[PDB]
Amino acid sequence: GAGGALFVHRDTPENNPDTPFDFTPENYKRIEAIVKNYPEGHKAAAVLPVLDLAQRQNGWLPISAMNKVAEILQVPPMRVYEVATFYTMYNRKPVGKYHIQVCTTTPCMLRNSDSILEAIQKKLGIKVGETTPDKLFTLIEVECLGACVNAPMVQINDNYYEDLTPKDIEEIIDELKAGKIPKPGPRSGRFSCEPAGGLTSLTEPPKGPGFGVQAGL
Amino acid sequence: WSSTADPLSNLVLTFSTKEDAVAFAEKNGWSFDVEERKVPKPKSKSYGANFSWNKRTRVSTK
Amino acid sequence: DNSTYRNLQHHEYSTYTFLDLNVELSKFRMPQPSSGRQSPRH
Amino acid sequence: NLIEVFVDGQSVMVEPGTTVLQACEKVGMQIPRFCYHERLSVAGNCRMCLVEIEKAPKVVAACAMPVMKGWNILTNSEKSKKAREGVMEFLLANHPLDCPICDQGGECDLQDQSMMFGSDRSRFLEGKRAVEDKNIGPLVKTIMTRCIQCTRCIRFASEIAGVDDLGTTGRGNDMQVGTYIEKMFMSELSGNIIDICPVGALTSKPYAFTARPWETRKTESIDVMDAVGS
Amino acid sequence: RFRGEHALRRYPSGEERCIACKLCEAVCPAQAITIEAEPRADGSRRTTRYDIDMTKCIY
Amino acid sequence: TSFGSLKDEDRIFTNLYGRHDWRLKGAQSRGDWYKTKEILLKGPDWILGEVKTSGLRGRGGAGFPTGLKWSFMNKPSDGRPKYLVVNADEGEPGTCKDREIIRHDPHKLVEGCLVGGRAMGARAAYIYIRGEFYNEASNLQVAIREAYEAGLIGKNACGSGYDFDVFVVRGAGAYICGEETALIESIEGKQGKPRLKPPFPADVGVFGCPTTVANVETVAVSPTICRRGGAWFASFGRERNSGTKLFNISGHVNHPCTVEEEMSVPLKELIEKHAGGVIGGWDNLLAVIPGGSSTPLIPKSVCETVLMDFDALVQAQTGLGTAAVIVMDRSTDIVKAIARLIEFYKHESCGQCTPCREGVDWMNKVMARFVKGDARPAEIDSLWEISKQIEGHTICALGDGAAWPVQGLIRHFRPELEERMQQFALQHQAR
Ligand SMILES: Cc1cc2nc3c(=O)[nH]c(=O)nc-3n(C[C@H](O)[C@H](O)[C@H](O)COP(=O)(O)O)c2cc1C
Ligand code: SF4
Ligand code: SF4
Ligand code: SF4
Ligand code: SF4
Ligand code: FES
Ligand code: FES
Ligand SMILES: [Mg+2]
Repeated sequence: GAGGALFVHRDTPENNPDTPFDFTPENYKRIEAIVKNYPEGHKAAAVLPVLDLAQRQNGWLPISAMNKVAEILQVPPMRVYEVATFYTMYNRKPVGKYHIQVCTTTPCMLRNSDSILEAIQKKLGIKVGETTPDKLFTLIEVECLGACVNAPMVQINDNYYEDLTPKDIEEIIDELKAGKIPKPGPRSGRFSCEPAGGLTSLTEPPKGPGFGVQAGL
Repeated sequence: WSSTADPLSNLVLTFSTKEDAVAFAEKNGWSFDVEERKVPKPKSKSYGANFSWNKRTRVSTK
Repeated sequence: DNSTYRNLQHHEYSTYTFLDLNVELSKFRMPQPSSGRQSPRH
Repeated sequence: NLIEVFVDGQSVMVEPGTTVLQACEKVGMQIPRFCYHERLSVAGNCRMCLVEIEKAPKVVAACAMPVMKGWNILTNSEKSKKAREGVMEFLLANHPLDCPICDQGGECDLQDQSMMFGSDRSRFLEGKRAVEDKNIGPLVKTIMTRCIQCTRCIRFASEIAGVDDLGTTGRGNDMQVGTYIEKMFMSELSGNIIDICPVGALTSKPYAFTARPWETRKTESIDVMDAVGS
Repeated sequence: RFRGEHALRRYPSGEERCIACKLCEAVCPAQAITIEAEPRADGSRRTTRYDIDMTKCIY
Repeated sequence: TSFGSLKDEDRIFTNLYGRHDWRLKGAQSRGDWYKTKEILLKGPDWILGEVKTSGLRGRGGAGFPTGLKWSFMNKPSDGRPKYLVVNADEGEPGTCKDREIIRHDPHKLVEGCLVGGRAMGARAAYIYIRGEFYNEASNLQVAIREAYEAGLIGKNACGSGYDFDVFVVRGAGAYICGEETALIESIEGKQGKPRLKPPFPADVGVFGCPTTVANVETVAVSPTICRRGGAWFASFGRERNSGTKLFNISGHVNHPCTVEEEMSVPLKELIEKHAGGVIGGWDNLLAVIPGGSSTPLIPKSVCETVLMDFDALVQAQTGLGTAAVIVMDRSTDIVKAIARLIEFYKHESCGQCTPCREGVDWMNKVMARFVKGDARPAEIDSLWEISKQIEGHTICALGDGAAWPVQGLIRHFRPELEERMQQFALQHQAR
């Protein structure tokens, strides 16, 4: 499966070193809070959190944003470029307002993840790597998202919508485009990873402090 | 084409030892210049030095 | 009562919740160790 | 004090911290390598230098594994030969068929080590990988389909020349070496990346297509462009 | 299979096939081939001199 | 002897399923944060001995003695800081247990971090949590704030005189950064490519200081082992396979879920009891992957009588791994499922070293041709050989784990591959 995204930069009017980007004062406070989580003389350890903060502020990572992060942390811009191109959660290209990521790995594929993907494609009228004309939705496929037992599932801006059906995902998309924020979590009546039929364990109240404490401890 | 008038332009001889080479040159009468063999000096290599806590050997990339 | 989902506080988080919590935690930390130099390139 | 190690059963005293590659060098055996350069740091990613220790179930990276007391290093063992054949098979599986149009030609480490340590046949029945060529100035010509991602140029750039404008972007089989931007790697020590690149990815642009290594005659002289006397 | 007078071929588009790789010069038993090359105007690897001494060639 | 039927009074991970309060008040309502000061005053050697007697093994893939690893880090200080890195990059397909532990038992995780830091003499604990788990990371940060305010962690932790910090580091998307040395590299703000061994992380870790990387489940079960015994933990399970385990049953099953059971519960009983069995019944079972993508698959014949245990699964040419049980019923494309797993490994390969990089791409192409029959029966053995060439010749274990599913498919379902190739040959020759 071809990724479709290049790892080289061509200067454009919308993406060039002269594109204006600079952190807000609040984000500078957050940067100075992040920086002192690491030993002095190892400021380069903050590249990932600072780059993620820049992406959260700007919506994506322009080359000017990468250069700004490199300047703030006094690390080589090539090192920042390496990190940005290595990690897939960093958007080096503009995305939509809502970034749907459909998990397509085997545990989610055994359940009807293809139905979820097809329903999203028909509902939005876009392909699997395109963006809606109104710059509102972007759709991609991703690998395991850590919610395998709640398959199939999608992630839309760090929210997990699990136990999906085509009807449920269409309702979620409608709620998103209307303006409301759907409640993340399973859509099948479960609350979490518990079995659907009923609790096969942890049915009785938990034991209190000091239940089976060792004699000496 | 490239011409020549020197019979010994392509002549290269192989010897196992400097003493053997010098003996051959002396008995055949040619003048000779001897260059001592250069061997690389032993070098201390360590993979763990790439991640030094306080030294400058720490690498910024892999 | 063992029939209600008590992990409902996460339907309020925003973009900067994690980093704001990190800023709040800055007070409770302890001084970081130093390598003796400002950067590996120094 | 020196510790005693064995290479093919032959004893040799080496200082602690000496690598398997250097112990074999001391006994006179040159282990195949691609990413190891003695003037640069140890990377250990091409995996061409794997050797077998006599009792170890797993082959070790000779360029990065320090020797322990009483190790027997089986340089020409069946496991070592198979490891070299596998690594060379992967490299030549993705390499392009550019030998006649390649300036590296008859002085290529991939060719020589393929002829000495690899197989004589190909099992790759798929399509190859083609990589866009970068531009880093008027001196070095980059044809990056021939790169084997050994990261010699990166380590040399940073460590030796103090210039950190080379690196790897992306990951997986699509990993690329370059600047990620239109930047020229201009420095007083640039052609040494032409020398250290084991393949024809980095080649001299003024010397392009002019000659082949077997034709040329080598004259050992010194340099007069400066007072160092190289 | 007959080996007679030599010839340099072209692609059906008219481009010369030779790429100045000097394999023929390397393998020639009698050293009858002299090849000199340089990048062309369009950047191709092409020969500027390609000589065969037919009095030195052993066919 | 029989194993399983674990009791709720013995299940370590209470508040699983999130039916109770996950705050400090709720955690203290259960046994968490109880006599932690007394454990710390008992000190490092006592904690290490208790862990060694309990015989706990690594819960995040390769199962090594955690007592042995922590003793490795118990060397005297040499003027450098000491770090415990808790791995929470739950990237292995099929695995959700770490997510559940972080989201519902964050105070258990934090207490385990404090106990492990005391055991190893560590000043700080970095919890490296994957970037997708944003809400889980936020819950973890809230729990850390509550612990700091209550004075449980920080300076003079639990009123014991031990100074201990707990930082949370959110990674980006990298199944490779799930690895321990890649974890260390990514914490240092680098690409996240695994290092070579030696130097071992217990000798040169993050920032070049001694560090110990431990799984979330391991560190979370550490304080319960300390408060309780470890003769008890050894009693639960087999002789060299002790304690409880979190199993994530998913796939073609009626009630996919995450549950806690003993360390030697038979696979068939676990599936029939905690998951409702296969959708078409047990006779409709085709294959089971018992440890996520890395471990090979086993057919119904092996799954009929097999114990969900390290050694029991190793003897079946498999592994326990992360105890992620993926079930595939008879009405599935096993070749396509394995091809999808190989494509996953192709996307998540870090690309540092030649065998894994080139060979995993090559195996992805070969499998993609296999699923449609566009191959020859002589290519099955070629695929086996290239998979054997990847395994053991890589820097890290991702290359080894990318060859085992291929080997399992070739070993158990070669007739399917040959039949598909023959069918394709007949279909194309009819043109
Ligand atoms: C969540 C998680 C993800 C892991 N992912 C990988 C991986 O992608 N590749 C790998 O070789 N090892 C992986 N490992 C194993 C680690 O290299 C290492 O063995 C483990 O983190 C140590 O924890 P333990 O002592 O509890 O077993 C993973 C471990 C955990 C906990
Ligand atoms: S780099 Fe070597 S193997 Fe590759 S095309 Fe050039 S001469 Fe051939
Ligand atoms: S360009 Fe050459 S020196 Fe640089 S990584 Fe590629 S093969 Fe190695
Ligand atoms: S140099 Fe000789 S062998 Fe090479 S392409 Fe030209 S004619 Fe053919
Ligand atoms: S085996 Fe693969 S993931 Fe591991 S270091 Fe090598 S290239 Fe990276
Ligand atoms: S396979 Fe989809 S969440 Fe894991
Ligand atoms: S020379 Fe050792 S792995 Fe490359
Ligand atoms: Mg070169």
